[PDB]
Amino acid sequence: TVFRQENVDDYYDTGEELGSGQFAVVKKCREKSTGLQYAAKFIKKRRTKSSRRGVSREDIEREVSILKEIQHPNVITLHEVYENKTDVILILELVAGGELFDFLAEKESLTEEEATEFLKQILNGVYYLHSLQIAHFDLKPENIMLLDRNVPKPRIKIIDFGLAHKIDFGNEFKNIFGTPEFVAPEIVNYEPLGLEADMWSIGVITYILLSGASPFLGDTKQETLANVSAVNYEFEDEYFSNTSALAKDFIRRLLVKDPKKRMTIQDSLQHPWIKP
Repeated sequence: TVFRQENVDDYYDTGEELGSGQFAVVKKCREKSTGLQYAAKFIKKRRTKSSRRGVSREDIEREVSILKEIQHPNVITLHEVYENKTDVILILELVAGGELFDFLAEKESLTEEEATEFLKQILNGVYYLHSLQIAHFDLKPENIMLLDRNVPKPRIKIIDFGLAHKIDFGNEFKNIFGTPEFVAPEIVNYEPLGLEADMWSIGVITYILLSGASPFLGDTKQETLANVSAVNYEFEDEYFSNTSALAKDFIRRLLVKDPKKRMTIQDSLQHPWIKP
């Protein structure tokens, strides 16, 4: 449905360009009556119902109507929608932590204890969703973001609800894409689904977040996939020596071919490794 059709300019004053994908750019921005620094996202549509550059309405209003439903901690929220001829601009809850994967970057990995702290953040963030029949599918380092790269202990967020889809029932359509290094087998092999899939991304992240070494990535695109499909991980010595067998067990049960036979949030949010 319609959102807002005017010139945000008379209401929002943009600024720095945070990030720009393939059909969008992220720019900070204040308001007129709040000074509440935000950042409108504009995603490039398609001139004609057959363009090759940008994205169609269905996906927009979709990512919108899927977002416009949320409200929870580690997951960005939605303020309003501002639409103009060229694009639909997402007035997202301003974030700036960027890639946790980066903040700690200079620091290779972390420390299991300090580690899980972050693990246990998304695990909680994804959860809310799961029980809401809305997997993400895109859960990848690159999306993970902190709310202040400065606060002593950071509170991450969740975004990029592109693949995200109501798994209520859904005419789980559109296929569309995923990244050659983290999509769950099912994706690699004729598009299944599942929030049980989100716990595959997550089983991944939790292994990288503590090792600085992708498990499947290969020299080439296709060649990698050849790695997910089969699920052929390996704890690298020089890369894991200082790792808790327990810690291991975790990720391990997360990199399993048959979905059902793979863990899930609930279970996962109680694994001995996450024993508060």
